[PDB]
Amino acid sequence: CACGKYKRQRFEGKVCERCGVEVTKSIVRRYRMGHIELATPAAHIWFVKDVPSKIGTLLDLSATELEQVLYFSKYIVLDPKGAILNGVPVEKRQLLTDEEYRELRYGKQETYP
Amino acid sequence: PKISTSDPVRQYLHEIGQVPLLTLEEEVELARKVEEGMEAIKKLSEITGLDPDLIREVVRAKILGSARVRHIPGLKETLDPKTVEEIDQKLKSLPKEHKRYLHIAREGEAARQHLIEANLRLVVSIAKKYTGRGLSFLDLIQEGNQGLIRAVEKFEYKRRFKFSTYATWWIRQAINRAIADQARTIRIPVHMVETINKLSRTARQLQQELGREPTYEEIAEAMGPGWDAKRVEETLKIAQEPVSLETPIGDEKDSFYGDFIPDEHLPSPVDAATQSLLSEELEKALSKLSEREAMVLKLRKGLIDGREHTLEEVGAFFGVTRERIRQIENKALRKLKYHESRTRKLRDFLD
Amino acid sequence: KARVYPFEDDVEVSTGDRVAPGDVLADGGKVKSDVYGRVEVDLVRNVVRVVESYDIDARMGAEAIQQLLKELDLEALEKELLEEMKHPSRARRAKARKRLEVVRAFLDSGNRPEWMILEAVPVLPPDLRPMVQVDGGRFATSDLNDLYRRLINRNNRLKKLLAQGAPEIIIRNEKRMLQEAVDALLDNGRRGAPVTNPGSDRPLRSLTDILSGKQGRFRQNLLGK
Ligand SMILES: [Zn+2]
Repeated sequence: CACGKYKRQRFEGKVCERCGVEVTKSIVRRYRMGHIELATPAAHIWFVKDVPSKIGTLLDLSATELEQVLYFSKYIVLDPKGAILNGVPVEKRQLLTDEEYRELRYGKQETYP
Repeated sequence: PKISTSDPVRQYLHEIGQVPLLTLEEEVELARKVEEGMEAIKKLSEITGLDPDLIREVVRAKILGSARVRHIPGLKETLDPKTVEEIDQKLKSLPKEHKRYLHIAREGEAARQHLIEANLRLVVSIAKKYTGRGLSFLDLIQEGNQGLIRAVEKFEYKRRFKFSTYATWWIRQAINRAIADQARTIRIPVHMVETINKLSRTARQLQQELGREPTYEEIAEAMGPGWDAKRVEETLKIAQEPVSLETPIGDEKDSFYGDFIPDEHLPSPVDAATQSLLSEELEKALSKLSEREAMVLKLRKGLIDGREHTLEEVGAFFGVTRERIRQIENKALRKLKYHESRTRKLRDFLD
Repeated sequence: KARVYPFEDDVEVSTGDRVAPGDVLADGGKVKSDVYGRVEVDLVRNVVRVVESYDIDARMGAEAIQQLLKELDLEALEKELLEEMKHPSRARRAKARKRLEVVRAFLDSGNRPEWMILEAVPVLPPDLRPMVQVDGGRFATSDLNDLYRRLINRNNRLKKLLAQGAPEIIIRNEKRMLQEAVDALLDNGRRGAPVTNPGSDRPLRSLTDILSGKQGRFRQNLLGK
């Protein structure tokens, strides 16, 4: 173990109480996976940049559209109701710019010196 | 179609869009609204009895949360269900005299958002200076950005300092601290980045002062009081990159540094085969012994620990202790020499 | 572009809520709203403003995609695409049927499309991306570690900013960098390579290169024991 409480192999398979380390072969270090939990999901690049983008393909999104949402320059809708600028109510998908979003979910304001 | 590939920085430099025109008047008002907010949250947890940090969480939730109420709150750490409504329905069901503190608290958290956004440009201009020092420009910006959050947390408007040049400090702090922590593969203490940076400072003078690159003794005298030939050396060792396993070698295409590094951990067929036989032949050796005796040596070494005196205390679990176990070792070891001198099995393992 | 609502005594809701049409607003419920908006509650001038605003759920980045991929009913898409077989003839057949080749392959395997999005990035066992001590008290190590580091760093920071309830603009910035960081790890250089700041402008070896070798490949070669 790390701290050094256990050796010999006599204790084969016991996780240590102090140091938290399993007592096995060291070779196990070339085979044991870890992970990292992301604060926000991230796209696997193979399923995006390999063409035809297997996800884009699945959603009816061209590579440039995909890029835009996936890398943060256009919002895509999921549930709406809104209907301004054009006057046209926009629906379940299709994307919008900052000023489009910040006019819809935030309103219309203007300050004057 | 590889058009908008490397936007990142250009992209983020659209917060010109968020109107940075912050008058003293607007700066103060927002700052004031932040403070009065922070105080309200105290008055609140004072009246409700709830934790102040927990309230602030709920106030943040009702302002930011619409698509910001996180769908994965760290896999059941923060609770984003109806527990927020329950809190808000508590606060909202307060009498007028106390309920006003909720509205103050909401304004405050709304004012924080603006006061931060207003000065994002400031961070960029400060971070612009720290580039190349081992950390990506964008990383520096973000690192500095939290410096700016903290600056807002700390700033008191009653002392009429210019928020700009105040926050300035906190931004600088978070950046420098980030560099000391994040820049190096093998993490190092801060007062050690200090010194390393102090050495590569003095190397500059001592080059041009002398003409030649200074000896170690040269650069130690210059360093000051705790300093030593060995110390300069032993330090610079620590100071290095370090080397990439994936570094190609001479022929470039086929070989890499890593290819040449040999495993010295795992035992090679010859090694392995030995120590396995050893185990077998030691057993065959100490088998023909007193069972009590055999364990003595197995507990003096044969399991795990040197046992300078420890075994001699807990005398073979139960038994006569100390200076009478000293005698057993002797006779047990000497009992093996009777056998070994005759049947030479163990002799050959002494390399 | 708002709607003011004066009030005499009581005032339900507080500044920042999403309301209307016709929602309880103030005074025992005497004041209702009219149009969808965002509450402002004027402390001093006794009036609550409702600012013209819907509660749109429009999002950015992988979080947005993951959702669409989760809600995607493949059973129903398969039927729906089979219903475009030579309906606009050579036009939308030729195209929107290569679309079906995917749908079908997913259906036959039983793999949720969602899975293409990562929310837990796996980590290669350390022993084979080691940190060897070489001559001179200097070290040799795989690039992966340095790719992995910077990713961890950005994730952790993202946690803090979210925990801080930072402005969504500086959060986007973070999420952008995180996405990139993940890209850089998995398959580096499909968007302008990252390098070790000093050493040289040598691009860091990603997993993808480490697997197959960047040399187009897997031939060429570099192949033998
Ligand atoms: Zn242990």
